[PDB]
Amino acid sequence: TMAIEKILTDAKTLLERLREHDAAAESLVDQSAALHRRVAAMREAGT
Amino acid sequence: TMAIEKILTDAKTLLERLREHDAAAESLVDQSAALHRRVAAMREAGT
Amino acid sequence: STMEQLSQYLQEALHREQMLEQKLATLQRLLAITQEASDTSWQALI
Amino acid sequence: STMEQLSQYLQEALHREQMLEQKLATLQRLLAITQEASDTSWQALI
Repeated sequence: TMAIEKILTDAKTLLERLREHDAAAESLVDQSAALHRRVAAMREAGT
Repeated sequence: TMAIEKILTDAKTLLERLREHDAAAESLVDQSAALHRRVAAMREAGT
Repeated sequence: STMEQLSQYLQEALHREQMLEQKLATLQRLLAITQEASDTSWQALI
Repeated sequence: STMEQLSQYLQEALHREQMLEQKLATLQRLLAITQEASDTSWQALI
């Protein structure tokens, strides 16, 4: 019935979602890097 | 000296950083959409 | 009450973080279709 | 102690959220230099 029981669960859930979404951002970094490589290679292959 | 004084500040800071970084992600969406448009227009101009 | 103000901050931080994730998911898909959109042009240059 | 365990969760959520922002900032710059990297090719097609 006490308050923290739902707060602690929320803070624990908040940090776990931040962790899996910080990983998601990491995969985005590599996604955009691969795109960068592809756009740069199209330009160099047009030079 | 009490605990929550630093917790409440941390939770308030946590939510404010989430807000400004959720805006940052919004500008990223538009960044990548503009890039999408440019890559698609290069392809159609090559078709 | 600080423990009603807490529970608001946290519940709203959780909400805003689901907003952020929805933007990250949109980013992932926008990058993927941009990557595939380049494939035809890239192939044309061999 | 729950109020020492709290203060850990929050302080570590703040740390991980600065990690996330550092990735978003890297994304912003990677997208910008990709946008400018396309300019020459795009100009070549008028």
